[PDB]
Amino acid sequence: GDIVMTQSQKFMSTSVGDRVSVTCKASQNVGTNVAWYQQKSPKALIYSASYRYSGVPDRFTGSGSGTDFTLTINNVQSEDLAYFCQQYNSYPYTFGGGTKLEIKRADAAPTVSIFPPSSEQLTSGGASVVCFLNNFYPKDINVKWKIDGSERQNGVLNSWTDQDSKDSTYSMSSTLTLTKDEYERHNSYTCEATHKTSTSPIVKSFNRN
Amino acid sequence: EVKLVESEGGLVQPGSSMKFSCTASGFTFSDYYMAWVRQVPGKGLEWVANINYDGSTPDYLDSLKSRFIISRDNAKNILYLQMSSLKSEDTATYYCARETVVGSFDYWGQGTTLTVSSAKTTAPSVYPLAPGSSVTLGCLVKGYFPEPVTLTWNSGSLSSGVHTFPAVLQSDLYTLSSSVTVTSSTWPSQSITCNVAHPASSTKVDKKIEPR
Repeated sequence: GDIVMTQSQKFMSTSVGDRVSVTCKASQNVGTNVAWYQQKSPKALIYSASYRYSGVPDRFTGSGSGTDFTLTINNVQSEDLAYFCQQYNSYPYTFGGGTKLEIKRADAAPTVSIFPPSSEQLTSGGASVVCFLNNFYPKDINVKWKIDGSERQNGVLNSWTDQDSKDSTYSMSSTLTLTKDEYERHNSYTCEATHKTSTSPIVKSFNRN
Repeated sequence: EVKLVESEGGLVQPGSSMKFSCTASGFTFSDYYMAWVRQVPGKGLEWVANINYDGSTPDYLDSLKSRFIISRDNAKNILYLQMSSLKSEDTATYYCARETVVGSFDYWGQGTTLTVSSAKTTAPSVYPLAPGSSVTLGCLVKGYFPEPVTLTWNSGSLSSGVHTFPAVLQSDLYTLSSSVTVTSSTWPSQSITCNVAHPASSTKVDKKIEPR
């Protein structure tokens, strides 16, 4: 029917060069019939709970038997990968949900840029205001839109990058989508970023004039 | 090197049928179990089916045993998966995998994406995003279906300082944006163009960013 492999930690905190351990719990006894993979297509790391394939470096250490399994990675560096466990003790084969490592780095304020609607979009009857909040740390951040000083919540769509595999920062896009009608009825469009790197928000705005 | 190449995916209508193939190279195909595993983003990996050395004994995920058939031809070194009466829930990237003797997957294919949906293919609208020692430019990609689109800057020669954000689904249309940051003295001096390819609609759009 189903053996459930639970990786309870979706994210695992650590620092560059550290050793770290990822956990995987089986709902039933799977002995040592467990595999570990990494994925940005997956790449095979460990089989039979503790055995490395030919070519997998020894910075990976598999451990466990029965229901409790762990993957240990030493000398962790900046990457864009998660780690998955899998049981093959019985059909159907089942996978864990995955665990991604989060690399520590120095706090960094976002670089905030705001853009008005393009001429092309307005011709079609739409009006999107775009705000980028780029290369900040830690990942927690708040964005607030203001239209002529009044807070605006409807029509906002946000998207977040994963932690960058090279400078360990995060970036965010916020897009406020209005109709051309509503857009032409107001003057000031403001994107406000609240981040732990300052007690005063970073304010970017423009006037439709 | 061990190499697994899955065949063409794409957008198909609910209730249709289609057959995937995976061409295996670089190893003795008949010496290994083979399998299919699929993955929808954010929900993890799901095992579909596997098959023995000579094809005499398949195994299936019982919820899919009603519509899926796994097969292999060890003379052509190819693994197949036949799918019938496809549902939107079958939307995923499908991987072929070489299964070790104990039951793990030591090699995976590049994956191929299947989208089962009655929504119509729609080409993207691409809008330019125009405005210190650095300057940030961007492109807004709105109203396309299905995923994915590929964004590059200056046909890929501009890769540093780019953030292409994950797409967001809004009323069966996707939207994403991409930003690029260059030294202020190099724009508009040295031109910056975003290229947005949408293979599903056989469309590509290039927008050069210029001052307002």
